[PDB]
Amino acid sequence: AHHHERLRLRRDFLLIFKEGKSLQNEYFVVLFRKNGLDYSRLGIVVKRKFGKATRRNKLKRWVREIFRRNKGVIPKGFDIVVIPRKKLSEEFERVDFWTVREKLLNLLKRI
Ligand SMILES: O=C1c2ccccc2C(=O)c2c(O)c(O)cc(O)c21
Repeated sequence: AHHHERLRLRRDFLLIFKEGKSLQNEYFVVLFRKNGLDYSRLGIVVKRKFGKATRRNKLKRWVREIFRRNKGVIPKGFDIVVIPRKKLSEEFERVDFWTVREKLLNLLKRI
């Protein structure tokens, strides 16, 4: 079999929101639910208010990279939805990739 990491977000966002668990810090909410697979999958939901397209797309690239490159510390078998918060929006231009990575991994490790 091949390697997959993308979540069926349109299909499953409501399910994960309702039936999943959640963790949060000042920058992110993470929703997660067991997926019956031997790997975890990621969806990213960025509210329009987070910023214009370029900023939203940058956040998405960052989060995808963090998920892709740190699977050794991210529990397996979960569908995971990452939602950036207003405070991250407010501080986004003052923080770097590595700061965002620390804050996201802190949550993903606790699933
Ligand atoms: O979706 C959620 C969410 C879902 C389940 C539990 C808590 C939250 C939550 O606390 C939250 C925020 O604080 C926020 O600022 C934007 C959000 O989108 C959420």
